[PDB]
Amino acid sequence: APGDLLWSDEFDGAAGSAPNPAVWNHETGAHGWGNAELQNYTASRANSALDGQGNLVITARREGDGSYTSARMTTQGKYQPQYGRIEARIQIPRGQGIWPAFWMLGGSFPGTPWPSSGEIDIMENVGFEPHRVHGTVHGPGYSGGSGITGMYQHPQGWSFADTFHTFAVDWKPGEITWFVDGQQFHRVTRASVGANAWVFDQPFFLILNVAVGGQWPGYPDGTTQLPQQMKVDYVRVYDNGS
Ligand SMILES: [Ca+2]
Repeated sequence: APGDLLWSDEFDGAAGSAPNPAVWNHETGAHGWGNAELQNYTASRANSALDGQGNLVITARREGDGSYTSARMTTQGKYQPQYGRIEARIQIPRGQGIWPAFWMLGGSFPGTPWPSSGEIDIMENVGFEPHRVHGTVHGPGYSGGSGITGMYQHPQGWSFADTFHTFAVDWKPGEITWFVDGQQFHRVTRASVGANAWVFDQPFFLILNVAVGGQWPGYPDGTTQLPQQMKVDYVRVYDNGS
């Protein structure tokens, strides 16, 4: 039935546990991420672990050698949904240069290169916009600066980093609609990509990360307070009649 929970990671477990490897991969390294990002993604529990309170915590840190570490976790090859309401409940980090995201890449990536394999950004935030999040799709002929994007601001001039909020896409054949705290803020359909190919009617895998630095967010400054935590209470996929 519509609204049935089809799949989830609720991040149950004791404080200091690793994320479940049957669900998540850790991407690693400080190269190739594009966007002039600074962070070195690691598989260390210093950058991703459960908190014992039912949350995944991804932590961006500055190391003694001046490098920044964080985590970038994906479900590639482990869980690849096609359609559904894809929702995470997240308390995002804050501060200049911090760039948290919950997003998806097409299952055919990288054999089908980006952006032909598709990318759906469910939530992105940049530190200089504590009251805003963005949702975007990238596809062939509509990618990068030409990604089809929308923005949601607030609540009541408040910072998203203050507490948990929900971020979702209601994803069906030929349509994606974005919701923050159950409120619509963006929508894209086969009809809005012009004469370009629609690449979203296929399985995608899920990604959670916190970047440090980038062309969009800019870079840490003297006000940036590290370490910063992104806390994720759950990632869920609900039946939506697809
Ligand atoms: Ca939980």
